[PDB]
Amino acid sequence: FNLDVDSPAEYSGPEGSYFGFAVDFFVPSSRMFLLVGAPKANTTQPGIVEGGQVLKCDWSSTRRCQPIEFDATGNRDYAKDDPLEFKSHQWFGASVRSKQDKILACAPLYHWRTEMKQEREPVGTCFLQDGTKTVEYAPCRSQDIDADGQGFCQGGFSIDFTKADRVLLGGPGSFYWQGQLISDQVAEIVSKYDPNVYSIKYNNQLATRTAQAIFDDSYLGYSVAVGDFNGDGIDDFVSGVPRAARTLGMVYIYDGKNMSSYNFTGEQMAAYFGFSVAATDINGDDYADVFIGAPLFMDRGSDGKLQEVGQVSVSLQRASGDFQTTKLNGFEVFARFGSAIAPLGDLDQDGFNDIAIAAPYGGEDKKGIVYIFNGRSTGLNAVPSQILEGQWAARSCPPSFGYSMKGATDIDKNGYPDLIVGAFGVDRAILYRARPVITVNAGLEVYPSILNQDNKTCSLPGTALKVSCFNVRFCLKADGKGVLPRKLNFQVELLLDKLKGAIRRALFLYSRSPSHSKNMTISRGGLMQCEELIAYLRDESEFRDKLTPITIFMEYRLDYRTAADTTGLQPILNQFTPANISRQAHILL
Amino acid sequence: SGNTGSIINNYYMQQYQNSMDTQLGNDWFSKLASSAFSGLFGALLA
Amino acid sequence: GIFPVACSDGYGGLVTTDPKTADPAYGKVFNPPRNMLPGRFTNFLDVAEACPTFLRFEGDVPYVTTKTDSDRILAQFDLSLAAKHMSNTFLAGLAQYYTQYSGTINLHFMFTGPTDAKARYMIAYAPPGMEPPKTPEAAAHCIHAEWDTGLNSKFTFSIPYLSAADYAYTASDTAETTNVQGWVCLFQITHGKADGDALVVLASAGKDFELRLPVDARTQ
Amino acid sequence: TTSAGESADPVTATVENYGGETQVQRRQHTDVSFILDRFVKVTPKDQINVLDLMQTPAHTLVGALLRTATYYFADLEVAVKHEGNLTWVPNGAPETALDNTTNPTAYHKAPLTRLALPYTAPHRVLATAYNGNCKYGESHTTNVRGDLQVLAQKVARTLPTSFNYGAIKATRVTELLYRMKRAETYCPRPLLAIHPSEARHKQKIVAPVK
Amino acid sequence: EETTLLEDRILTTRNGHTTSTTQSSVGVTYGYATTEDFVSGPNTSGLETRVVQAERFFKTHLFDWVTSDSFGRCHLLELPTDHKGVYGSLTDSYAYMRNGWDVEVTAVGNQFNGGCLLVAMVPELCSINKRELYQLTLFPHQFINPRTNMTAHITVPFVGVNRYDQYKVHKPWTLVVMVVAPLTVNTEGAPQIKVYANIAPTNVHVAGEFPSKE
Ligand SMILES: *[C@@H]1O[C@H](CO)[C@@H](O[C@@H]2O[C@H](CO)[C@@H](O[C@H]3O[C@H](CO)[C@@H](O)[C@H](O[C@@H]4O[C@H](CO)[C@@H](O)[C@H](O)[C@@H]4O)[C@@H]3O)[C@H](O)[C@H]2NC(C)=O)[C@H](O)[C@H]1NC(C)=O
Ligand SMILES: [Ca+2]
Ligand SMILES: [Ca+2]
Ligand SMILES: [Ca+2]
Ligand SMILES: [Ca+2]
Repeated sequence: FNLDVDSPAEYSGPEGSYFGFAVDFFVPSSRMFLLVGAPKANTTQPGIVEGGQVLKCDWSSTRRCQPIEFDATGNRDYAKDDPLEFKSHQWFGASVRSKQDKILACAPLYHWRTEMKQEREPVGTCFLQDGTKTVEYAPCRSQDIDADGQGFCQGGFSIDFTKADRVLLGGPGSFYWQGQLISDQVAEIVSKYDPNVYSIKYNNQLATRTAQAIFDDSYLGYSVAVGDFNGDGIDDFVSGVPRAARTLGMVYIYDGKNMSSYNFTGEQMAAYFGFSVAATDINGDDYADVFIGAPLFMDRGSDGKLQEVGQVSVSLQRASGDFQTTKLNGFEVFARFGSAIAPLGDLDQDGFNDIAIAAPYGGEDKKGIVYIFNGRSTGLNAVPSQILEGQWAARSCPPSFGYSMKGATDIDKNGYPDLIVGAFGVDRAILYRARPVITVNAGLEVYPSILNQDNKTCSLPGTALKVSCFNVRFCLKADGKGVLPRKLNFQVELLLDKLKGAIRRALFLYSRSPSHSKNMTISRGGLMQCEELIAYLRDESEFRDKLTPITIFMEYRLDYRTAADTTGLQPILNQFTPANISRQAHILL
Repeated sequence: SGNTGSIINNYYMQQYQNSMDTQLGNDWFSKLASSAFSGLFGALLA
Repeated sequence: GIFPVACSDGYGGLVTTDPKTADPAYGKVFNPPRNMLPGRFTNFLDVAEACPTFLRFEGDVPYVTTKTDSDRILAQFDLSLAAKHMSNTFLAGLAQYYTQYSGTINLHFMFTGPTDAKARYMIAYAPPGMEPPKTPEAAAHCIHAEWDTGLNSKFTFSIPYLSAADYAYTASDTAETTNVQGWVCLFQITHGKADGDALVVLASAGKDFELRLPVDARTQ
Repeated sequence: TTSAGESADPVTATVENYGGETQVQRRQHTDVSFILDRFVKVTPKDQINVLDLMQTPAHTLVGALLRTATYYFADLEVAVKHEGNLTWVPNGAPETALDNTTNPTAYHKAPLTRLALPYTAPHRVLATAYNGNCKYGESHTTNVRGDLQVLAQKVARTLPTSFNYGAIKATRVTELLYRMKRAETYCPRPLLAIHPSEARHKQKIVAPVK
Repeated sequence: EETTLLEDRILTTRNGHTTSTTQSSVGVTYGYATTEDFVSGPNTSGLETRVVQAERFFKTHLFDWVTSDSFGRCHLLELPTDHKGVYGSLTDSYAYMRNGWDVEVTAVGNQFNGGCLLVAMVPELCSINKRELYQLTLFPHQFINPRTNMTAHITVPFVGVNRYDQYKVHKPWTLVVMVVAPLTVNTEGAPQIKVYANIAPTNVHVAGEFPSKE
């Protein structure tokens, strides 16, 4: 709910280049950047149309997106007049993943001629860059070729880094589309690199071997995620297998130490269970929780009609080894809710991690929608605290706002993690910043709250007659984490007999008015400020209504314009926190 | 020679019923199963 | 006049297995000479005796490995041509076209491990009527043979044809006499440093093995 | 009985090795000539039917036992239910011939017509498998699975087109049956059974009273 | 054989001017026939001739038998192979040939290996199946069991539908070497083991000499 929507950072590219098909953050060692994948972008590579490139987008100052050269060369040759590879339309940048100084991008549709017969097989390839270093990583480009081997693997279709600096790579086409999970440590990927060897063997490689023919066409490695699930510290391998179990879809979890086999399964046919997966601890118990997406899931309404809405299965990891699976349905028909699932870290800094789920083909004019879900003790709060809308219309391929997204990165050092949303259909990429969260301890006391109409204590200047008075007292105290002003000015509003066109039976003494406002300026983390004043009851023969309680209402508004900082990022007040409170007072008889 | 549970012989000459064989100039797997070493090979005691 | 004949009813219909020959249509053809070609076999059971073929065990392998534990049961399966272990033998692929058999089945046990690996095995025949044995000490009261590995690496045991009737079925229907002819239980008495070896096992037909009454069920 | 394991010499044992006695046996039902001398049903084409024996279903009695031999000889007997006259033409004859009546033609006589046909191949013996130029012999390098595999069923196999007994043609051939006479066989080949899913292939045998 | 693990079953084979001695022998296996059938037939008009220089051993490599190879691993060698000797200059000189084969397969690893190979001569091998390997002993075969032998010697005649063959379009025989029990290298076994063939044609007859661009 704290994401900035007023002026979010927009980035663009060449039209038709699919700018925004993949996005990530790049934090090296002390400037901050943005990585956008444009798998259809033309390059200056010799005789390669739409080779695809990855762009490093400068967040600092201007909105410049400088392309990154992983490979500037053309198609290498196997022999004389015999090309070895086909980088044309290789979709490089279809998947981009970064960890510190290491940037990994891949080309799922990179084709490669065998070292034997003249073939054209999509083994896929990747380019790993470590600052000044840059190697090639094509684990599926091996001696095992042609369909039943790794020939149609399309390695790099999905990628992820582990905490022990180990690469997780998925290829949905290995062994007649059984799919394959391939994991290599970043050490050997560069250490065993050889520009003259096309099929590099890595000594410490973990991989899923070929299985029975009944496992064919399952698409393992379609999507990947990392997290620990056996409690040994090492990130394990979570992958979606959307065609497994006769198109019911499955999700496999392997051990991140030896590729040893939990297994999730879908409830509906062809709902694409496993199209996307995500692993993040959502309930603060430091146990990685599994999120699985199924954008094609159909739900029934009160009319009992099937409607494709999409579904995400939230599986909470218990210490028992079991899971506490919760299903979260989509909101718009044919919007494909759950196409992308992005862990956000603690977006609001409340103590629990948060997550974002997108319906890329939702919203007005099929612009796209991203839903923000906050985590808590019980699990994931199923109601979205914020709804991010696309702002761009279609051209041929729909805007696809939310098709890919990345979060959990404090890119502006405000103490709050931000979010990138890619809309490749319109070649755009959008960065939403997180506004600082201000918790506020507002107070209101009415004493005495049982008013004696014949008390008549407080005198009233101007007249010799005294009135039945009492004290109203309101207090403010606010504090927040991250970067935010130490001074906070509020606008407090007070109304007596809020319940009442009708006559108000109480008003403030030193104003003779039921309404009173107070420009209050408190300090962040500082003590509680509290100003009180005297209110009095009207004369007994001024109204008949003596049974209805007099409600005292207090309301406050923060000055957002003056609370802004540098770029103009205005803080926000905590959700589920009442912006106003009310106490009452009775009269006796 | 083949399938007979009866013996009604032939109206016709062999020259018309079948095709006649020609000589130029039970064989193998009957001699191979008959040369099978059946006897015990050790020094039988008791 | 001419010869009177009574054309009988119920006679003369085509029977797909009648001992009658068709009428010629085309005469005086001489074949190319084929005398003394190599490999002539006249009887399907002559090839099933001169040529043993492998059995099939857990994991689809023709061998059974030497287990080292309190268990000593290598294989234990129904004496039935329709068994799973017998399913890839030529003797069971040829017996699927007959309804009854009789006689002896030979099992050939060839030991494969190295020269310093030594073992002792035991094959027994449990007749039907009570459960098959689970230890070699209980199976020593059956008809058994016991051998150990040495210079000669193959041992052959003949499963005896015990039955109430002279013939037994080659198929299996329910728990019934003719389709359960007992069991055949392979044990491992001892072994010395024979860990993970293999004892490949074959099977063939005995001297008096017989197989009669052709039939065509399905599935070559 | 112990013996050299790899001698490949046939080693039979008996029940005399532990006190039995080998009984006499009758083996007339596994004789090659006896067992292959049955009619077997073949799926016929509409009009023209080249008379190849490898057109028999392989799961049948005569089909499975014929394919258990590399080379074979036999005269052929044919039973045909047809409409109109049925013409036969020997091995190596043109197709246009199937139209001419001088070739052996059997006029329609209900219900069917069975003919004795000789062996007319140029070869001393026919074959069920013929290595023209196929398998390299090294695990078939793992290649084909998926859609093409049904087409890939027949690719590794084949036959010369002189391995036949001629052709038959009628206006409409309804049913066709082959019967092998004087069957000789050479060089036996593998023969497989049904692989069970249970520990034993159970089935439904005919059930009288008791 | 011998009273100890040491082994003395000597067998020598001379084809032409080339010999081959083995001390771990099991005997020669004859397949489908011991002699030849009639060479002179009605299909060569008496123009067949015997070439005696072509009957001698030639060597070839089959495969490495490693411990990772499990049951069913095949190696198929179609005979006649690509031959650079005088037997090779017969398929370029003459149109029809016929011959038997004298096949001797060798797998040397010491007697502290386990495992078992099955070498077999298969006629007309157009296609092999995983289940058909269980019945591979229907053909002329011998096992190679490292505890007992290293050699398998298989002699075999000419088979075909025709009396003479056109080897440029037909390979009648096929040498298949199958793993029936995987290799083991226990403590003292040889780590891998290479499999070699030592083949020699027998009774080679040729007929019909083709023209020459020489
Ligand atoms: C008649 O009218 C007069 C004038 O309006 C009323 O005066 C009030 O008296 C209250 C009790 O003394 C007083 O409460 C506050 O001040 C007290 C000391 O004078 C102090 O003890 C209180 O703290 C405690 O008070 C809270 C109040 O909610 C209680 O909940 C706790 O239990 C403690 O007692 C308060 O700080 C009040 O400020 C004062 N107001 C005024 C305007 O004079 C008087 O109560 C009326 N009496 C009748 C007839 O009801
Ligand atoms: Ca782990
Ligand atoms: Ca958790
Ligand atoms: Ca949170
Ligand atoms: Ca921020």
